[PDB]
Amino acid sequence: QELRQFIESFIQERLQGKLDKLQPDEDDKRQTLLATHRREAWLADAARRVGQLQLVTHTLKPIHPDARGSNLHSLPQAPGQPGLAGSHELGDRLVSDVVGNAAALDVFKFLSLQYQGKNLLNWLTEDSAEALQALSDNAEQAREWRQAFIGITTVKGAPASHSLAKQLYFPLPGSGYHLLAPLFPTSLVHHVHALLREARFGDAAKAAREARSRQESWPHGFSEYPNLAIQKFGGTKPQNISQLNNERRGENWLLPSLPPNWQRQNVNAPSVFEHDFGRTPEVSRLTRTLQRFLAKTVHNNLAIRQRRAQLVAQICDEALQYAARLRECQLHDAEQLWLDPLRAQTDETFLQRRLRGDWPAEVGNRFANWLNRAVSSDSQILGSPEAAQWSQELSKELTMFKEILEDERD
Amino acid sequence: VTDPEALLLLPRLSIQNANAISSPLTWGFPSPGAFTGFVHALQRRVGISLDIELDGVGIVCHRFEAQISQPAGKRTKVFNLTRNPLNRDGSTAAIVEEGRAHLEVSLLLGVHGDGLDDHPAQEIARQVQEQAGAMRLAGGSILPWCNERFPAPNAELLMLGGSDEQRRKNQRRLTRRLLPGFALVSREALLQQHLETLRTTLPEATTLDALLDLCRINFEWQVRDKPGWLVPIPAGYNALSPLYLPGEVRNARDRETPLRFVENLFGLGEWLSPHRVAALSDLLWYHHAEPDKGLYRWSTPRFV
Amino acid sequence: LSTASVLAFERKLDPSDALMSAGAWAQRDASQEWPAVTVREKSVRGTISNRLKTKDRDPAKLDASIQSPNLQTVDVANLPSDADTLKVRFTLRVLGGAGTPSACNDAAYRDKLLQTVATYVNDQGFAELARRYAHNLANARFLWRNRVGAEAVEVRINHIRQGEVARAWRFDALAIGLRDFKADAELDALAELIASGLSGSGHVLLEVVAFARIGDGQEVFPSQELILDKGDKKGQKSKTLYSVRDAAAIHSQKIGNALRTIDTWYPDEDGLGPIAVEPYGSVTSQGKAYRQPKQKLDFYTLLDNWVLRDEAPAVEQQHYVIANLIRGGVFG
Amino acid sequence: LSTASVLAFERKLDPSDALMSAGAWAQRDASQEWPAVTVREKSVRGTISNRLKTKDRDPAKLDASIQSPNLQTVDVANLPSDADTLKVRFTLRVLGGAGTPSACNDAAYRDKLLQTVATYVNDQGFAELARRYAHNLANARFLWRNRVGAEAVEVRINHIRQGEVARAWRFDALAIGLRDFKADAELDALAELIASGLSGSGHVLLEVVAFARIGDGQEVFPSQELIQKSKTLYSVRDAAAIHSQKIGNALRTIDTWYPDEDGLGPIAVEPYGSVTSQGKAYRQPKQKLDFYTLLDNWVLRDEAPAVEQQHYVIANLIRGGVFGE
Amino acid sequence: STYIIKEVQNINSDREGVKVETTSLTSAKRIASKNQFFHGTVLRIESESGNWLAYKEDGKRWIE
Amino acid sequence: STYIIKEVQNINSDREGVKVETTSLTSAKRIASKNQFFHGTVLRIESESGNWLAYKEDGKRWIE
DNA sequence: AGCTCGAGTTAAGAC
DNA sequence: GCAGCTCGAG
DNA sequence: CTCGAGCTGC
DNA sequence: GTCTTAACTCGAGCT
Repeated sequence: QELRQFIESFIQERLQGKLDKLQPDEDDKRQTLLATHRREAWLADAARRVGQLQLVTHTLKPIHPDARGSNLHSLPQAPGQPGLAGSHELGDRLVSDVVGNAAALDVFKFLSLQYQGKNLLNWLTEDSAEALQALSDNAEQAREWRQAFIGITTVKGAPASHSLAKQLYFPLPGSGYHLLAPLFPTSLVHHVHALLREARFGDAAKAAREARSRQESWPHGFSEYPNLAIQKFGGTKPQNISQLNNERRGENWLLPSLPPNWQRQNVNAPSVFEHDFGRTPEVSRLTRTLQRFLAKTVHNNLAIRQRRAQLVAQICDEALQYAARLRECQLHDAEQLWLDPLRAQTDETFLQRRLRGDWPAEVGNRFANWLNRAVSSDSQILGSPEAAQWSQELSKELTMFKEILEDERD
Repeated sequence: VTDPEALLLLPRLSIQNANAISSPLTWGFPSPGAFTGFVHALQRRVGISLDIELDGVGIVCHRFEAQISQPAGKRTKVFNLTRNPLNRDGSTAAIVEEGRAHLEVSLLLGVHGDGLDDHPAQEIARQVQEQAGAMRLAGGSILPWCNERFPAPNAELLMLGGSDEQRRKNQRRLTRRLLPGFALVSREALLQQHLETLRTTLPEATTLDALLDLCRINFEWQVRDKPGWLVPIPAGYNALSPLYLPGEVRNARDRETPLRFVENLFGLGEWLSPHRVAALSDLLWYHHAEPDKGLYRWSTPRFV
Repeated sequence: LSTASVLAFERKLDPSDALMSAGAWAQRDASQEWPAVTVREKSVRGTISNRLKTKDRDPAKLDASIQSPNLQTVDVANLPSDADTLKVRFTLRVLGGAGTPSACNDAAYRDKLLQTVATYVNDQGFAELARRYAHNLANARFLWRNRVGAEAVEVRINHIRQGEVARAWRFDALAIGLRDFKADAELDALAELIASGLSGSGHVLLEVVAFARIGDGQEVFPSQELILDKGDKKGQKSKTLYSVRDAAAIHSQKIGNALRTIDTWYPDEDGLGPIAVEPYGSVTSQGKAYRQPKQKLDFYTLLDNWVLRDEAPAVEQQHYVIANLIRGGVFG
Repeated sequence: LSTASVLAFERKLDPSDALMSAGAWAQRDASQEWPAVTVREKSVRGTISNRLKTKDRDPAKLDASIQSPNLQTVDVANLPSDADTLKVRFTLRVLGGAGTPSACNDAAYRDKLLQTVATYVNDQGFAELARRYAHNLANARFLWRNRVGAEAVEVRINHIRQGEVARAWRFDALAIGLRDFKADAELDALAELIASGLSGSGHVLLEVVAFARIGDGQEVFPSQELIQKSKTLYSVRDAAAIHSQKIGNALRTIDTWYPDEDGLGPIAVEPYGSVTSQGKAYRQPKQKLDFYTLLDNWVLRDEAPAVEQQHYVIANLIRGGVFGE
Repeated sequence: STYIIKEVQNINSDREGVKVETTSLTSAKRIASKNQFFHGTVLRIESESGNWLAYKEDGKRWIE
Repeated sequence: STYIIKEVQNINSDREGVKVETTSLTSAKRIASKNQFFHGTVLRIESESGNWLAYKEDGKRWIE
């Protein structure tokens, strides 16, 4: 019978706030509108003024202030058959806010208490004894008001998209298409944003960053989100935009989704004695990653046999990209056969006798030598098959490299 | 997931002022759905005239140049907006979020239409490139290839005929011109593997994607390692409401197909160099939809 | 037969970014390898010289406001040490099928619109609009400030077909009137080609190259890049110039806005010259919006009447309506 | 007829950056290929020369400070070991249409302004402003500190038409009075050319090249860039230069009609007659000489101020700015 | 609470400011508005250190 | 964690150091200060490799 | 200490 | 092996 | 002011 | 029903 300790409490907790600005001329016409309202009438305004707003989790407004559409709260769907992951795997922690008039927002804060100390969100649609025994309000008003408190969580009564709703077509298997009218996922957005609030500038995460700065090891893990992008959607004013956005800063962080060539470089590789040197951030980072696994034992024969093999594949592919961006002297001569300079057709024999069947395939050995000069020649694993099997990995990778090299122009 | 008989390769397609958001929680290269629908629309206009079938689209990103400015307060970048025209009332315009960037991409079109044999492959390629130029991809203009240098033609290669030696030689020849850019493919296997791996900690799916796509540091120091470039992508649109007849949905731009309110569904994609893939057809993205369940995904099943 | 709640038209005559470079007028005809203009940073020190808000009775307060100057870091683009000619290169495409709506709610409305469009085309072709666009392309109206104070402006338009061959034309912006449109054989040919492209020939590509004589070390005026986010710290750039491929350029839409400056039939026509083809005849620079909706010249009103009520407006209004449809937007 | 909340005037007489180089005064006739002055860095120590708080000023505080000196890095540009002449090259253009507003909210205001401007031009031409500008171009006022302590300063102003040199001019900055404007045939001709250009009678392009004798290995004073490192010099293409605005500010040192008649002499045309070095702004708004008041009265109320004030107003319109509300 | 009130043409600029030493930010905002010598300047309230507290455009409301 | 504590006249020098093998840098800093054998030397902490971790002048605080 | 000012916040006319 | 004590950073 | 962590004596 | 401006109360600095 504790519901009254929430309704008669929260409202009384609310009235006391309505007294800070209340004079003897206002305390009279507000006495029964607040004091007695805590009993039955403060809720009367709600069930009468709940149709003004609408609790939802996916809205249309974020895509334009002028647009008008249909907001939705219901999401029981979850058809994720392979790893797929989105708004359909929350279940709980569904933090939802309202859509409508800016006049009344605390009316929703009263409904927001549907979990503040009990399972009242389940009682907001059932458990009438909670309202008919503790709240002791009539079922003709209380449970009827409970309906208008549930009607706030459903559509106004008509479906509709808009000309700016950002619709699409969509094909089907051998038959005619269907079109979707997607919306904004406020709930998932807020879940992610709370995660980011917690990790980006949390207390424990900040302490872990301090530990990384002081080179001190303790039992905690911290991560960094770079290259976020800020979206100032909803307009300058929080009002006229999603209430959750208004509660938050009003800017939605977007996780980077760029390809590996976003921050391009100014191609300048005409250093000529430095043919295989070619040092850049990706190259040196891959080299440091290899040397960091070179300081491991053979207890991870398999683990270090793939990550390092995949890594050298990445390295040779990055060298291929170097060559490509070049395409578009002795130390560059054999490289002039690997790094075909301009696909030179001018030279008669230097381009059809020194290149026709003359793909200097020693460049692979040049690069293997540069790598052996990069990753230390620690004999700790050379005695056993650890570094010898690493050499075999290198060898077969460079063999596939030369297989791809043979046919530059042949 | 039909096996494509032949593949048409658009050598280079430049785009200016494209759509760089492509998703509520991510920004960057446009969603693959945009390309699948693009190829579908091409089939919709030229496919009927030439009686060809296009279902597979390959993606190679040659150049990506965004329009962003880094603020001095934080390390989070922002986009460069445009100026909207003055409203009719005469008051100042309202600023709205938008994105623009320069994207140079090359597309691979899987030709499943049997009619290809009835027409010259080179002519089909030229005709397709002509329509491709006038079309608008990702929400921005497609700039045709006009410059001081010679133009870049479209090469069509048949993958049904020939010995494995000729097939491999042709595939190698194609990769030679597609090397400057990196391809895009969807990897959901690792995502599910990690989900089961970290299920003990908490049964959170979004958390796993967030944790995987970040610089993870462990206390010891060291930085967590990933096998390749992994990034979130809009895997598809899950059904958010039941289907409604075209009349029920107001302001629908078409009365032929019913409207459905959907949400966003993510995944985990990987950027792999063309040389790693042996068969190009496994790279092509194919859209598959289920009428009963609202799951619509563009992931390429043949890659696995 | 009501209107369609959803109407959209893909824009036509969509240009691309405009790259810039510098060089010598002598080599302009024979050299197209001119190096690009790189953006640079400069500092400026200022004395507040704007209008006053406080009572103008404060002598020493004003002196103190002076002694506290203003500092800001800006971006400027200037030609090389020895360069008197500016080059701008941008392409332009004509898609066609202007009247063809991209999306329409009702089929009947779309058919009715197409019928009205066909009637208009039969009565009179787009030759008027094509000729107006021809003038804009010939002259440097797309250029905003570079044209002012120019000795000789030379525009060269090449129609790029699959191959390099083209019906290359050459004009003079200064000789051609900026505020007046005159007929010429070359202009007519170009207008005809544009009209064909607009009708939906299938492919149209126009490479525009401009050469403007400004002076050695002169300052060009590219399009300032908007941000909308000032920043939480000091030491920033209060002017960012748009640059692509480490070269300055002008936004595609800013060029496409100037190219469609054919609305000369506005009601006032009292001293004002050509105006941008925009709904409600809005103008950003002047800050006023001509053609308010109360009158009948409004685009929405004219189109609704001419479609539903079949009221044929003046030939001028019909041209304006077709121009707006070409520009595209969201209606209903 | 209230004023327009939005008013802007594109600047006229817009110069370019001013590059610098060195050479021998003898070779002055042929000055091309001369190597530019490259900025360099030099360590420099400091000490306590500023004003101490007599309370914070104590015997041992000084011993501490001077025993802990504030090092500093700065940038200076000096001529080569054997070089006595500095060279400055900057172009100048005359656009015209000074009165023509770039943007105006109300059409009536723009028309009224144009009418007043046309009336002024008809009554009297820009010959006065052009003649005053001519003096600044002839003399070295554009140079700020390089002129000080110079043996001989020679300015050469050419005229470029269609890529050819229409007419050249050679003057002497020292002989021409800095604070006094005297009439001369060459100055009059230059003023006529400038007046024609502003009125819109034809294109005007002026290449200004100055040669000042300072001394061997002397230290030039280029324009300092905005801010360890204290002083940062502006270099373009690995060459020292002077800012465009800094030159256009000096070229417009035409305001000598202030209400004080002090010995300061020429003042730059700036609203409210502000001066940074002197730290005082003449022509305060309390008086009627302020630019804003003058324009408001002479446009809306048709009150024609003195001819001098009209010249000042035209100079302000030429300078450009942001007006209204 | 020491607050530095500054005025500039553009929101991004550096200029000296007077030390108000007011109790709260609301006070500094109203003080800057009451004591303003120009129309196009942008009032910017800053603490004694280099951290920007808030700014206000001529035609816009306070923003942080 | 092997940390090399060195003493030198100028920040730029190559002089050998003792291997402390402490857990964290704060420990190495306190140890270096407590074990400084000279007044005008410049403490330089470096890892087992040649990478400079931090340096501290006689009259100045630690820098990274 | 009265009064000024502006910030914060309120609710009714008009669409 | 263990722990009081000293020292030096925050 | 309070707060870690290496050394030496029991 | 709706959003807007003008209105309210509110708080802090001169003279």
